[PDB]
Amino acid sequence: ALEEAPWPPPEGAFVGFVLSRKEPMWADLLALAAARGGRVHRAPEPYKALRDLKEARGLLAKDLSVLALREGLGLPPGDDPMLLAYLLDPSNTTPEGVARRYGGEWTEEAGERAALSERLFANLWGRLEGEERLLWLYREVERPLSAVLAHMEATGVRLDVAYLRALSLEVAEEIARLEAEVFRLAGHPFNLNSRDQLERVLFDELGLPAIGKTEKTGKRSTSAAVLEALREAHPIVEKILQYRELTKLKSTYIDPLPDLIHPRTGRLHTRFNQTATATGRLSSSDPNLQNIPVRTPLGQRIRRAFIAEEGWLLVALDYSQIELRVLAHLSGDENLIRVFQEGRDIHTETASWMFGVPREAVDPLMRRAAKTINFGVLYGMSAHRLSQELAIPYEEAQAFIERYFQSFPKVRAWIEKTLEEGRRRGYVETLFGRRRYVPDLEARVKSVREAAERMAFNMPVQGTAADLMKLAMVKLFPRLEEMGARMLLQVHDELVLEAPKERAEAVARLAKEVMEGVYPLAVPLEVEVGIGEDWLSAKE
DNA sequence: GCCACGGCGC
DNA sequence: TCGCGCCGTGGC
Ligand SMILES: [Mg+2]
Ligand SMILES: [Mg+2]
Repeated sequence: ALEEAPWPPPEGAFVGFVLSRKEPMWADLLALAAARGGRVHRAPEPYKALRDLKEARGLLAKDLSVLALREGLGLPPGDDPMLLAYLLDPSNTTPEGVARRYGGEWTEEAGERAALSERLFANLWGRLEGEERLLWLYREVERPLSAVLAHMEATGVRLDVAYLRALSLEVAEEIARLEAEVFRLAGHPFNLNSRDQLERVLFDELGLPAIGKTEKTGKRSTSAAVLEALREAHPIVEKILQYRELTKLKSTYIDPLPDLIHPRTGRLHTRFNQTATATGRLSSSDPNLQNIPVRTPLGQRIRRAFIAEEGWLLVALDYSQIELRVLAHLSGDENLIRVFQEGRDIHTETASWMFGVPREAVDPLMRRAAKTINFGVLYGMSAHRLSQELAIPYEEAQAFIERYFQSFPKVRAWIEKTLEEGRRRGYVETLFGRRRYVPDLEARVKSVREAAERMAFNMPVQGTAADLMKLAMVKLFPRLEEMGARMLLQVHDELVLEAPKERAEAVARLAKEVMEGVYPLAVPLEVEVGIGEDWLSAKE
């Protein structure tokens, strides 16, 4: 029968819990329960009952750990069947989906969530038997990383609220300028944020050619690609593109941020998820750091809003060209390995191979071509796309791509080898054995198959880079704790720390060493490090 | 409020 | 022709 016993539960019990909202730093803990041997213990008062647990063990353990940290408790996350499920198949991203797939039901009751957690753990543990690489990732990466991510989310980061107000005003003033010019050209006002109203203005009123159509609704598209053709010829088009860029930035990364400053901490608590992506990269939300513009002065001015506490400094560490380094390692291409061992400017050096010239004779446009292919090769960038990117003819783009593979032939071979592995086994894997299933390599529709192919050889590269970072995070954490420093943010191939100004230089030196030495590859791992009062200044 | 949707950032 | 999360729109 359904066994119940009073709170507190025995040691090693799985926990279940219900939040008032999904963000643990912002939620009330409504209910707390634990289960062992299928026997459920329900906490009369959940906040007091947290004190009784030595560990958060169960579904979404990291999230409960974040809320306990907020409350001044140290409840480190342990086993979590979500992490097992994600290793079995990274399409496993939510408790609901995991329950549906492997058994049971994700409900809204803490006791049931606790019992479910225990059953799923045993189930998924059994399904992993013999999978030694995935089990190594669980023990050395996923479980210990969950505790690091709890601390990052709970600690949060200070924002420069005066600066954000100044930036908001500047962007608002530019937006106002552009809409007035658009309304001047259209001869009347309308909602520039409405694609339906803009469609009418551009194509019916102004009579512009309508190239493409929308995916579902079957209307004339007003997308960037469709307007690109019209840009040079029609001023109103250019103004709309500028307008869209600024309003996207404002509404996503300027307007939301102060409301995310918690009343209790005086900090922004970015949420970090380790079971959200197909590749094994971490994701962030509230805000999504990954989608902050990387080019443009505007992306950079968002980062200036992120600041150190008074008396402290931010330390920013970035793995230079890590995906390309991983490609050199996985492919074993001797010439690409030479590019990295010569150890001068990587894109200049890549260009010298491609074009057959001494590095001194590589000009900035040749370098840009190499740099662009060094990014694009990783996912099969088309020659059409390269020709757009470089503003050169299609045939010349094709030639550049072939020049690249001629210099780096084992990269060409590795891509095909990886596709054969995917076709044979149904999955591809990273250096560490993180696995993604790739069923549509067999697809009949060429377009679907070719996207499947691109996802298939890109994942081992991105996923290896992801796990190198996560291992470094695991290794670095205890070394920072003992200096009074901490990790705050992770995005792309970058890690942002906060340290007291007196310890900042030593922390930079320690973190660089830990990151560069995390795992041996056929080429060196290189880390760029900078220190500053704000995140933009710490890029250096 | 819910949803699907276009559009765009990485 | 370069999947997913984000925003605002418009229908209900
Ligand atoms: Mg959509
Ligand atoms: Mg509405």
